[PDB]
Amino acid sequence: MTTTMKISIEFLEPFRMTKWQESTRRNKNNKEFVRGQAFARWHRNKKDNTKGRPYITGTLLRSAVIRSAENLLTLSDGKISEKTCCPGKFDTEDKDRLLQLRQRSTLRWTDKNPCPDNAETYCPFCELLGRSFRIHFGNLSLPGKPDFDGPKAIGSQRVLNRVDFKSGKAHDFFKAYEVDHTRFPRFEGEITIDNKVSAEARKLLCDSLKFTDRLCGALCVIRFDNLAEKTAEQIISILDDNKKTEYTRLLADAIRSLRRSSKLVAGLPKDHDGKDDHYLWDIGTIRQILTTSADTKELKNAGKWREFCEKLGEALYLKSKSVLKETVVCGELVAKTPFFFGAIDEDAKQTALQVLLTPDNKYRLPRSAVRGILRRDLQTYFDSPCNAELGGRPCMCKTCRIMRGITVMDARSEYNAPPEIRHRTRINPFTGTVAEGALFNMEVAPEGIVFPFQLRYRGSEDGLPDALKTVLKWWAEGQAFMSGAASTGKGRFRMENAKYETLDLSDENQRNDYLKNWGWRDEKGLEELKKRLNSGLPEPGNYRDPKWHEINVSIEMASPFINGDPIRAAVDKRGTAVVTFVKYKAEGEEAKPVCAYKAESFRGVIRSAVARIHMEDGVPLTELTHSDCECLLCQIFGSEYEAGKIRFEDLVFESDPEPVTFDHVAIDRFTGGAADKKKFDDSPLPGSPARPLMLKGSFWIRRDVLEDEEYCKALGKALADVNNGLYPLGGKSAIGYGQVKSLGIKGDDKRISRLMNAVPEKPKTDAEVRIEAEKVYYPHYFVEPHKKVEREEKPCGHQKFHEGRLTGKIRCKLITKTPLIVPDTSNDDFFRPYHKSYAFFRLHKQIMIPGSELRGMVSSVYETVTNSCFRIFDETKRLSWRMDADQDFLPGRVTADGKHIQKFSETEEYEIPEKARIKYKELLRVYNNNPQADLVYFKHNEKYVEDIVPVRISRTVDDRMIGKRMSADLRPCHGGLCPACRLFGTGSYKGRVRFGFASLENDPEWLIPGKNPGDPFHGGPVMLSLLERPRPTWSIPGSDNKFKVPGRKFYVHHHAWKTIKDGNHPTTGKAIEQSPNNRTVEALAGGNSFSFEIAFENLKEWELGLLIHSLQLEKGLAHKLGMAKSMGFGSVEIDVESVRLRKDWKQWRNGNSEIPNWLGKGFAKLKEWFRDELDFIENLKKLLWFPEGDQAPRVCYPMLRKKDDPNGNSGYEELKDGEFKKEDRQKKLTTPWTPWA
RNA sequence: UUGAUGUCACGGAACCUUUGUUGUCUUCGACAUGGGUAA
Ligand SMILES: [Zn+2]
Ligand SMILES: [Zn+2]
Ligand SMILES: [Zn+2]
Ligand SMILES: [Zn+2]
Repeated sequence: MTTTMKISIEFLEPFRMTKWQESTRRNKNNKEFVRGQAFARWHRNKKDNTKGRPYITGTLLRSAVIRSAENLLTLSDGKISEKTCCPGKFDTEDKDRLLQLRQRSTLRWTDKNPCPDNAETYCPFCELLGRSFRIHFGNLSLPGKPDFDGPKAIGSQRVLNRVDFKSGKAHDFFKAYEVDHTRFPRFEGEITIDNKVSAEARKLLCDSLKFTDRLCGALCVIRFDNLAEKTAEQIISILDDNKKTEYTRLLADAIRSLRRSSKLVAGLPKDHDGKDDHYLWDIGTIRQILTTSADTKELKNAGKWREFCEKLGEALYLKSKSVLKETVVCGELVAKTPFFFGAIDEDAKQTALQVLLTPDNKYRLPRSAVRGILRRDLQTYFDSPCNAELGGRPCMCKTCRIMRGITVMDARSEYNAPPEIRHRTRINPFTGTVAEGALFNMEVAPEGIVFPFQLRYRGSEDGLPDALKTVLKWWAEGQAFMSGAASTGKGRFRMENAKYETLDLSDENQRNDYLKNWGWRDEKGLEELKKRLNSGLPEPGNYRDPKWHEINVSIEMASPFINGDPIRAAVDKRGTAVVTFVKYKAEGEEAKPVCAYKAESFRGVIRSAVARIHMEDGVPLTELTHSDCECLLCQIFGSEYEAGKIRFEDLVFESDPEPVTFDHVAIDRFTGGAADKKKFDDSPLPGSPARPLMLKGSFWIRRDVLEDEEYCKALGKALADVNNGLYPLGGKSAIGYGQVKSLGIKGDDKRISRLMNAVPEKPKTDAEVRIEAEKVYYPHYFVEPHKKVEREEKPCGHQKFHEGRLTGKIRCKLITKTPLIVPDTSNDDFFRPYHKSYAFFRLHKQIMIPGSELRGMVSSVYETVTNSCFRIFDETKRLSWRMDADQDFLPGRVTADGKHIQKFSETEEYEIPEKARIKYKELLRVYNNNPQADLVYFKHNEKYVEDIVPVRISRTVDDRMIGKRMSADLRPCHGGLCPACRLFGTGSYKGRVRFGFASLENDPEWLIPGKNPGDPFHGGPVMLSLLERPRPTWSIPGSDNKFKVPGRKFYVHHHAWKTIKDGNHPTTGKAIEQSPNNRTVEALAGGNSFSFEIAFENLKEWELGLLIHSLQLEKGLAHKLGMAKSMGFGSVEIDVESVRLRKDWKQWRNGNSEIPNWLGKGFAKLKEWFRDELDFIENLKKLLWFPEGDQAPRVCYPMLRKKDDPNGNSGYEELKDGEFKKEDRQKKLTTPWTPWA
């Protein structure tokens, strides 16, 4: 009868399945069909659509139970007392008809001859298998006969590889369908019986079923008995209405990043002023839509929220386009590093690579990866690469012999959360900028997750084997690099709390109980095993060292550190443009922000450092296509056709720092004020010499590489180069961030660390100016550049140090003459417990100057001393001019569209052009939005209209833009390059100089004593005047084309800080009254020393001389630096103290005596380009000339009305004649030190 | 819908290769007004 055993196969792993195939190709010839003879199959009731159920064939169960019977009869006794068994009568009538044949070898427990053909009850194994369609039948299927859309709907497809042991690159791969058991746990089937077999037959069937470990290709317990497309349309319609489609991908990334929880939408970043006009979240608005969607009653589940956000991001991205023993070893796999497993899918096109997430949004540890890693470890221990191929016969090598009885169980995590995302970019060596389209990201799991693990080895020897003992010892030590991206650094599992128990041998009592109780492989079975397991681990019988030696690193940084993360900047509470990289761990269902440095960035820096120094055959080794070759760099690091030998790891900080906000502003080189654009800000981590950041971490090296000679020589050379401060870490190195002091190496056994470890007087001035004792001098004057430039030579690359080039470091000292100010611009109420108050810069209670300000100060001097393009300039500004009553405007009206305007007689039509509309549009732009706050009139020549104005007299509008004034040569070079852009760099071309922060050498000084003479750590307040906007309209008198931009703007040096110190106006002599616009700040007394360093790379002989000349200038001339330079606050002079170069990785040289050759040869290059041009060089020296003794100039800004300041000051009302004219403003400001009075 | 006297798929790691890097001194002085005049 039908012994209907509804054998619920409670899988502990996702069982596998095959894609459906039509009956036409259902034959032995089909490769996919013959391959998929051991997995499940998808039955389709109707072929029009993919509706159906999964089915299971009973032949697979028959094969599995027959194999179990083979093993059990081999193990237990060899022969039963009641009846004697045989090895098994196996024969084929025809080989072709059989789809597959047992190509392995059976067991030989008995040598008794094959049974007679003509017999009925002659041995148990034969009478079970047949030869006497009446025993098994059987088809397992889903419970209740459900219906589903299809195999893709109920599960998913995953792809498996075959990695060669030697190279590492996979050769061939295949796909299969996997289905989880969390919602499909049970299966229902039946097994028949003739009611003829003996009791031992049923006993063999039952205990063989209990003994089976893997069925349907998975370890298991064989237990017998809308409203999103509309949202996407709304967002894309808002973007189309507001245009600016370039931000679609950025918005997609930002809105996909909000899948953590619904609480982050409320705390989205705000405007700089705290308003609600963010440039992305208020483009419409989108913020209101997000808030009211988050407040919806249905979208309260975290799962619903995250999947809705994912759907929105995905749709928006697409729119944008014999003695036998057993062992029960267990343990816990604590993850000490992020891990990644390839589960690439097609739905999430935004992210190329995705981790293997379970259907319940939890992480998975597939058995394939574990088995592959075990294969790698055992093969590299035995030193016998298994060169077997698919099919044939199972090779009898030691590795396969050991692995023919190894099983490992799948595991699942518990930290259910959306995985974080990590970016990656490529760098072009010849330009130092990201390549086109080299922007991609991969999704990575968090760190600090526990995975249960259980190993069941069914051996045939006494105890565990020595190879497996050594492998487990290595794993417990923490040498188990399991997950992928091991070259990057991801994946490192340490077996914690190892606790094993060698179960037994092929006995008849404890083995019988083990068989009786299902082998304790279920959850409760695992519990009552763990209650009796014994701690410890067996010792190795013959220990072998691992092939991966650990190296420690201790990097010390003495400056702020920054690592970019643009996507994370769109969700932080503060609206900062650039923020440091942050990683999240798993601290018990918590995500603490942990600051770290990207292992990818560190690996890239090391790779570039080792690449730049070596020389293969005269080529730089960077421009080589590589591909297939045997370079040293390829051999060490790896290429597309070979795995690497070095693995890096993330570096963390040995402190608890918190970010500090800095922000910069660009300055136009002609107006002297802010250039608008965007006040970009950054939040670099804090770091100072007093409390330097201690970066600590460790990377791994292969033992063969360490033992090799040339490889360790290359590594030592690269480490020495990094230690010499030539490859700063992090980003924004051109400002001063990411400077490195030292790099110690330990644990290398003294194999790599062994390789690594009269200033000429300045010249005298020659300029001469005549300062009067009564004349009043204007604050700022203009310097005119040359007509043309020398934008001819091609810039040098960054592939390798070429012959005749120079590289090193420069030390200098800065001493202030006049009072210096560097406001914080962070806290507005420091002195004031409305009015604004600021103090001097402070990082760690150690006052210093930022390096970017010095960068700008010296870059301006270089750009003016050698003619070059205006690097920062605004070329979109229309200038109006309020005209006077000297004109011939005619009346008219604008009502008839198409017919344009018409004339009037009292107090036959003219067409209007389209350009005239633009002038009217901008005319009513600050007419209403003034700071100090349809009948029309038109013009004509014969049929055109020149200008259109509302009122009888108003401001004439300029036709050509401001940018079309100066010559084409001086216009900015956005992308051969002018000499200034060659050195400091460009948006496309990286620079070749680096600056750094300043620091003190003596105790501080202050202009005024503090509120209480308690300590010198703080200064006192001083009242400033009113700082007011510049206006180019004064420099450009009118609309005539003859007027053009004169050049650059500079402030002369004078002594007016005395007047500001006490309550006297710089001009009218009155006291400064309290008001919301006035300013109060701190001040340092003149005479404070400072010190800072400059680095350089790949400089010509003449270029280096110019930079030193452009930096120090010469005694008697000083730069200008600080706040409120109009009133003469802050003058600094740079004095060189040491110049160092480098000749080789081992040898450095103090080239202190060679500077006269460079300085002398610097002017030689000037004669080559410009022969007789010296006025613009001489004019610069006149502007920066310092007031010597008893030559105090009088500098002030005159006011409007002469009646004001009755001392005799002439105001601007009557200054527009005699002294200044309409046609003399440009030339009057040409000569420096020209008194207006 | 499994078709019987043979399935080591417990015969296979989405594995390999790429620095969110570059370019910006928290800087700062001149007017604003529409008519007046006017048949
Ligand atoms: Zn037999
Ligand atoms: Zn083998
Ligand atoms: Zn190569
Ligand atoms: Zn240029």
